[PDB]
Amino acid sequence: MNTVPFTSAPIEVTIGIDQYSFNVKENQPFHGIKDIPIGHVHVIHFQHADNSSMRYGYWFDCRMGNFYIQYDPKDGLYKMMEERDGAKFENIVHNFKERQMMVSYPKIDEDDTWYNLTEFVQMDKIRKIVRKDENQFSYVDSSMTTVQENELSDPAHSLNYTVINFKSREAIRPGHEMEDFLDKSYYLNTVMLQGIFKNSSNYFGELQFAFLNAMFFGNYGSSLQWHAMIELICSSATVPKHMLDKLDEILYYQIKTLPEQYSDILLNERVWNICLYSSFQKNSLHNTEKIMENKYPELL
Amino acid sequence: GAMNSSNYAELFNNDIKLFVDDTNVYRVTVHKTFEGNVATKAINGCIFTLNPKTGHLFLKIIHTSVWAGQKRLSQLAKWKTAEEVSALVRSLPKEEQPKQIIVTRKAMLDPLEVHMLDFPNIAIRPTELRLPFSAAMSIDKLSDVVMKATEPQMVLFNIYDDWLDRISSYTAFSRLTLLLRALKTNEESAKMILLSDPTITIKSYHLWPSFTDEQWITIESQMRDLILTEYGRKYNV
Ligand SMILES: NCc1cccnc1N1CCCC1
Repeated sequence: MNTVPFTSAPIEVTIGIDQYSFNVKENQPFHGIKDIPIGHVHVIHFQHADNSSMRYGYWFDCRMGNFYIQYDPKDGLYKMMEERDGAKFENIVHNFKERQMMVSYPKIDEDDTWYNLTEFVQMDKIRKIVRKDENQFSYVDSSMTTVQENELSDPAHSLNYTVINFKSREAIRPGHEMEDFLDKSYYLNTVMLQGIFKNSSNYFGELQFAFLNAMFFGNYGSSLQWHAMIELICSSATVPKHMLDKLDEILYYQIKTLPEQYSDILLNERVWNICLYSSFQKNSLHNTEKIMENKYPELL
Repeated sequence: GAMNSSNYAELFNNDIKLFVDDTNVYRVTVHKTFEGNVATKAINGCIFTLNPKTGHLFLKIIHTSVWAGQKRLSQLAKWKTAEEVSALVRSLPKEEQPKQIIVTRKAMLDPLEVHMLDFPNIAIRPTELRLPFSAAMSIDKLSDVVMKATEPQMVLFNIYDDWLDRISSYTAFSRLTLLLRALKTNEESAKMILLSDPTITIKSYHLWPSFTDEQWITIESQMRDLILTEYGRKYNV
């Protein structure tokens, strides 16, 4: 287990860690999050009491260093930082644990939700999508735009997701116009999987990361990217059997974890109806179809 | 964006544009099989591609052999249309290529967009107008050349004959759409009006009769009456 201590909590804020969240009052004695499961990426995130505008947060892996949070009264936010002095850190932590001023990452032993949502998400790939190489952790917020959104403005602050565009030359082979548009297998398997992502694991990792940024920060570009990566698989007649089965598991746990009262904004009707009912893979997503039907039959 | 009554005069400015209609591309006669089932038999079709300013008509003839052994023809027809319009543009010199292509049916937008990816600066546009270009196969010379074709073939016409010598493009397009709308609502009557007077002929190099300006006003009025008339026999008014 690992720990992310906090210097203090000077402004009232709702703090999340992964799918958990708790309210901290102005100057309430609060010093950290402990018992963080090692072996997964994690996201700590923040919504201030006074300006629910800007949800923001930090993607990190406790294996890559010791990280802590400290509020900055100039820039007005909770910032993640790395402590290099290993003994300083263990000392800080142990003292805060001794004072029982940390919230315990509250994992039910039965529960695999977080693993299932982050199964293919690696810090190395996140850091390529979120470019800021001086830090081992990655900042994301509600307002950041994607490389593709920029094309149609600050690039250092962009989400460099893989560009997907169904009416593009990358997607359409000269002379296979109709074939490639109605069956996206060429674009999925040769262009993206073999060419760009190299394997399905890296593809799924980006898909999962896009969903999580949509869910936790209401990032619109991330939601667009999640949906595009789904639609490209569902619109391909030829998908490896192992990808199809795993995709069903992936989407199942994403729809399962989604807030019931956000399905209006975070879910794209057209993509889901096509993906579950009209596309090549209409019948290959039993678990996802099942939970979508019992939980969001209003969208369909 | 889309083309409608409100931006109608943009058609006659000096930006080259083409209308593309695909409603005569895939044509069938339906009939009964010996087993009492139903089958289609294709006949030759055409893409109706028209410069509304100059009257130049690129009539690409679609020979029934295109369809042999293919599935989902109604869908294929949209993609064949798009393939042939794109080939036509690539065949034109650069200074003759259109800046916009206006499809008469919205189902042609994505097929044409995808074939024209090499031409990002050519605007593909739909229209809110219900243009009567389906009636092009009521013009005898165009129908004749389509049905007689034994191979794929492109034939070039001026759908305005010599009208632009005496009237503007706006007026010529309005006449064209009046005639076509009349042939579409009652082909029999429309064609009676055009051929009523044995003394007015169709030139060998033209599609429509050689009407004086006075006779064109008489003709146009007779076509308007018909289009209303048939609006009453349909709706009882
Ligand atoms: N360890 C729980 C906890 C976390 C953070 C701050 N106060 C805490 N509690 C408040 C009173 C009991 C302890």
